[PDB]
Amino acid sequence: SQVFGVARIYASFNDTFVHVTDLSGKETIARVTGGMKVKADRDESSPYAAMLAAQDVAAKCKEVGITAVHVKIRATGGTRTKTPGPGGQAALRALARSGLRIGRIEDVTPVPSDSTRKKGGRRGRRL
Amino acid sequence: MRAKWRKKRTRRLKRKRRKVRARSK
Amino acid sequence: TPVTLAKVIKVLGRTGSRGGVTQVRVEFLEDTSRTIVRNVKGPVRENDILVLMESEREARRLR
Amino acid sequence: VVDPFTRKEWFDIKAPSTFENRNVGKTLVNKSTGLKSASDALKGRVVEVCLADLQGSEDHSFRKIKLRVDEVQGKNLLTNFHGMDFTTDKLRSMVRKWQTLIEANVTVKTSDDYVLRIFAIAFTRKQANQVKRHSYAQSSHIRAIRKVISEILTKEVQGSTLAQLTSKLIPEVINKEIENATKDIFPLQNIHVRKVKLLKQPKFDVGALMALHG
Amino acid sequence: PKKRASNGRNKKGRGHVKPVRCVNCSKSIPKDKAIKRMAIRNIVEAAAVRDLSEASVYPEYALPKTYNKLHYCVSCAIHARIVRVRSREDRKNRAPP
RNA sequence: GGUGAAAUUCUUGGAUUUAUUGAAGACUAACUACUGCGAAAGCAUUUGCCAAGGACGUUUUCAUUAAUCAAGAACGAAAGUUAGGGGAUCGAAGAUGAUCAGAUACCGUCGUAGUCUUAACCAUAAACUAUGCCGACUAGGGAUCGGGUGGUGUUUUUUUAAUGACCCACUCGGCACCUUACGAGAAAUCAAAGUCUUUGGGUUCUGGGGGGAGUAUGGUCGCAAGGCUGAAACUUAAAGGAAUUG
RNA sequence: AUUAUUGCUCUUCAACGAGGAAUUCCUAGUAAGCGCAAGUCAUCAGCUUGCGUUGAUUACGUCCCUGCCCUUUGUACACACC
Ligand SMILES: [Mg+2]
Ligand SMILES: [Mg+2]
Ligand SMILES: [Mg+2]
Ligand SMILES: [Mg+2]
Ligand SMILES: [Mg+2]
Ligand SMILES: [Mg+2]
Ligand SMILES: [Mg+2]
Ligand SMILES: [Mg+2]
Ligand SMILES: [Mg+2]
Ligand SMILES: [Mg+2]
Ligand SMILES: [Mg+2]
Ligand SMILES: [Mg+2]
Ligand SMILES: [Mg+2]
Ligand SMILES: [Mg+2]
Ligand SMILES: [Mg+2]
Ligand SMILES: [Mg+2]
Ligand SMILES: [Mg+2]
Ligand SMILES: [Mg+2]
Ligand SMILES: [Zn+2]
Repeated sequence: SQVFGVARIYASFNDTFVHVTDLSGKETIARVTGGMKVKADRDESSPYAAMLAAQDVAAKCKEVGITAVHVKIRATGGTRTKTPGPGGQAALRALARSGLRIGRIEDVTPVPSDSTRKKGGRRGRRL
Repeated sequence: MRAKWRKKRTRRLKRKRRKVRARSK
Repeated sequence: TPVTLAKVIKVLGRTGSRGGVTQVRVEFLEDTSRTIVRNVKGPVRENDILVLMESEREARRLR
Repeated sequence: VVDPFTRKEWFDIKAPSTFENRNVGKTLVNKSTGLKSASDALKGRVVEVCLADLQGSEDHSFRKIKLRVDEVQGKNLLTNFHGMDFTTDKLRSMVRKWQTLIEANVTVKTSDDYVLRIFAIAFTRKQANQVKRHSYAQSSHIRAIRKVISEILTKEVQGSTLAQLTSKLIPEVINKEIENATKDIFPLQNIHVRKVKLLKQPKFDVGALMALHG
Repeated sequence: PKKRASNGRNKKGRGHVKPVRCVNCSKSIPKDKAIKRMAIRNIVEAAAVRDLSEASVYPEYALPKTYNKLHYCVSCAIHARIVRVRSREDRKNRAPP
C-alpha cells in the first residue's frame, strides 16, 4: 500500500531526537531534534519541542520519499535512567497526526546483563 | 565530635608522637 | 459550520486546580441513545443545553 | 549548497524463498559513477522487520529477522539469512515473576558450511490445579532440560543449511519436540527459540546462493 | 530503639546481598531492601488510542507495551513514590495496592 | 551535553544521532522472591573435572568415643601495602565550572591512585540478630524448602499401566511470617529476652557511674598504615534506657 | 491668626488623557456612588463612629497560590527552634 522507512525515536531528558533513515539503516532521511525548534536549554525536551520536531522532517519525510515507516522508540537507557524521555510521545502522536502511515514498533533502547557501575557512586547523587 | 573523626584525630596525634619520639631513640 | 446540541444528563464533579470547571454528561437530542462527557465554564444545572463545537471528542481531568 | 536528493540512486529490496513476499522496502545510494560506484560500494547492507510483515498473519506477532543483502541485477538487490531476534514486549511479557526460567544454547554447522549460534527459552508453567503459586524447578530438572534442549538443538541444524533450519522453525516444529521430551520431567510454558546469530560464513558461492530466487 | 523487626528489609538467614543502584538518585542499596515497582505501561498512551490504529496499517494492530523494574532507595522512595510514612500500626500492612 | 536554573565542555575534525563489524576489562540485569546453601566473612550464565556437605532413609556398623573451651590455629567484606599482569567502568587526591557572605564541599566536569588478577601481606565493619554453645520442658495457625510414608486422589495415553508434575493426611529436619501472653520485663517487645527471692541441668566470655582513654607505658605483630594487650593521675553528679505529655 | 485657624469675591488655570512591577476590600439592600449626624470643638474634617438615599455585573466552586488549623511522623528541644 505505501513506501516504507525506519522512524526510530530517541526521546531523552533535555532533548528529543527524531530521524528516519533507510530500512537497512545505512542511509538516512532528515533528522531535526527537539533542541533546535526552540532555544532555552532547559526547554530542550518539553511536549511541544517534539510536535515541533516531527514537523520539520515528517514533511521532509513526505517530501524526499517515504510515505510510510516503522518506529523504534528509545530511552537513554544503559546504566542510566532507562525510562522514556517524555518528548517521544509528543513526537509519535505528531507523525501519526502528520498523516504519515504507522505500523509495528517495539522497545529498542539498551538494557543489559547489568554492569559497569553507574556514576555518582555509593552514597548516590544527593540533594 | 563524630566518633570516627575523634578516633582519627587521636590517631594522627598518635603518629606525631611516634615521630617526636623517634628523634630521641 | 456543523454544530452540536447537548442535554446535560446530570451533574458530576468540579475538576481543575481552580475548581470552576464542572464535570457533566450530555446527551444529544438530534439523535439520542449515546452519552458524551464534557466540561464547562459556567454554573450549571441539569438540563442546560450545550454547544459542542466539535462532534467527536471527550476530555477527562483538568490540571 | 548541495541537497543530495537531486543525486541519490534509488532501490527497492528483494527477499528470498522460504516465506511469503520477496519485495520489501526502499533505499538510497548515490549515482553509480566511475570511482565510488553504486554496485560494490554498498548493497551488502542488512534490514530487519517482524515476520508478520512477510507472513501476513498475526499468529506471528514478533520474531524479527536480519536479512543480509548479497546480489544486484540492475536496480534490484536480493537478500539471504543473517539471524533471527524476537520482541521485547513479548520477552518482557513472558519473563514473569513467581516462576523459574530456563535457557540453554549451542554452536554448530550446516550442510552449506555456515556456522552460527542459536538460543532457546521456556518457563515453568503453573499446571492447572496447582495450589502453590510458583511451579518451581529443581535445578537437576533444569540441567537435564538444558541437556535435552541441547539434544534436540544439535540434530535440528546441520540439516540442509539455513534454508532447512529456516523452514524448520517458521512453524516451530522444534518448539514442541522440545515440549515432547519436556513433559517427562516437568510442565513448562511458552517454549520459544528466542534468538539466533550468524558469524562465520563461507564464501559467497554465487550458484547455490541464488537458490531461493525466481 | 528497634523501630522495625524485619530490620531495613528482609534479610534473615542470608547475611549479605548485592547493591541494586536506585534509578533516580543512583544510590546503592541491598537488592532485597530495595523497594521496587513494575513499569507495566502501554507504550503509546491516553489520548493516542484513536490517533494510533487510525493512521496505521494492519487491523487495529494489537498494541505492544513496555516493562521496566524501578528500584528506589528510601531516600528516593520517600520523596516521590510509594512510601507515604505510616503510623505505628500501618507500618505493619505489607499489603500492596 | 548537563542541570531545579545554570556553566566548565565537544562540535569542517558532521559533532550529538545511524548503520555495518572490531577490540579491551569488568560485570551477571529480567526470572530474583519475607526462598537456598556455607562456621562466618560470604555465594546467582553454561557445561567438565575435583573432592566437600546438611537433611532424610535406614531391624546397617562402632559403643560414651561426648558438651563447652585459657593457650594455640584455620578462615576472614571493604579499604590499605609489595611485586608483576591489567586498567573499559565507576572513581578517595588533585584540578576545575557553578553555588554561597564564605564553600577547600554539596551539584557538573577532567582525572591520578584505586577499582579486576596472580603471587605475597593486612586481621579490621553497626563483621548485627547490637541476642554464645550443647541439653530438657512450657501454645495455637496457616505457609513454605529438602527427605520419607500413605491413595479403587487429580492432571498427562498408548493399552491400563510405568514414568513424570500435581492433590492431600501425616512425619522428621530449614528459612520464616501470624494470633496470644500460662509466663518475662523498666518498657519497647520477646516462644525465648519463657519454667528467676517458689533464686542451682552443663560450659565458655564480658561488664561494676560519666570523663580522663582505648590515651600513656611495657611486651608483641606487621614492610608500613596499623593490630593485640593496656593502666594511672587528675576530674566529676550526672551520663545513661524505654516510654508520657507538651 | 505672621509660618498664612476657617469663610466669601474677582483674577490666576498646574499636573493629570485611566496608571508599570505590584496590593487591598468585599456575595445582597451587600458592592460601590452619595451626602448627613456624632465624636474632637473657642476656632479648624481631606478623620473616624453610626445614619439613611441610589443601588449594581459575579460566585453559592474549588485547593492552584496564600494564611491557619487538624492527623501521622521524627526529635538528642521542655527557659521547648529567639
Ligand atoms: Mg535532600
Ligand atoms: Mg637524630
Ligand atoms: Mg530512632
Ligand atoms: Mg542471566
Ligand atoms: Mg602464654
Ligand atoms: Mg585506572
Ligand atoms: Mg577538590
Ligand atoms: Mg571555585
Ligand atoms: Mg580539598
Ligand atoms: Mg555482614
Ligand atoms: Mg543490621
Ligand atoms: Mg509451633
Ligand atoms: Mg503484661
Ligand atoms: Mg592523657
Ligand atoms: Mg526514645
Ligand atoms: Mg513524643
Ligand atoms: Mg463635625
Ligand atoms: Mg484623627
Ligand atoms: Zn534513590
